[PDB]
Amino acid sequence: TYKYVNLREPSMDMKSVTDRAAQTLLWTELIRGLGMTLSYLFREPATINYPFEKGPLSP
Amino acid sequence: XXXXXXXXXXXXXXXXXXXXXXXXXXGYSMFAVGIGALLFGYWSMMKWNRERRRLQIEDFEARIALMPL
Repeated sequence: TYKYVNLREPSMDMKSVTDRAAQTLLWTELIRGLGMTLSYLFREPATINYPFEKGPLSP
Repeated sequence: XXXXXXXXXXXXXXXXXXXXXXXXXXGYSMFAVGIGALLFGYWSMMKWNRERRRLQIEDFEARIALMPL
């Protein structure tokens, strides 16, 4: 069916090169990766304590 | 009457949709804030060191003024 995993050179000239260099010079995407866990911290966890609460089952 | 499991699709959950997109940072605009904070950083810091000089000379003047010491 074909889907292709390779990007085949995202940077070409001037504008497309600098932003691909900016993420490697400092971080940016690591700070963006930091934000993924940041919002994940605030949302309520699905946890069941066994001696009081019980997990889902079936007939 | 026969009752079995019914079919339901409705929205089809959207088959393969991209969620990753560029947000906040653009490229050239981040350098204007990045290097801009540096130029603001030095100018604010060096003015305090010039104010430190006002204290510095006045501190060493106390030693020259004190000869009975």
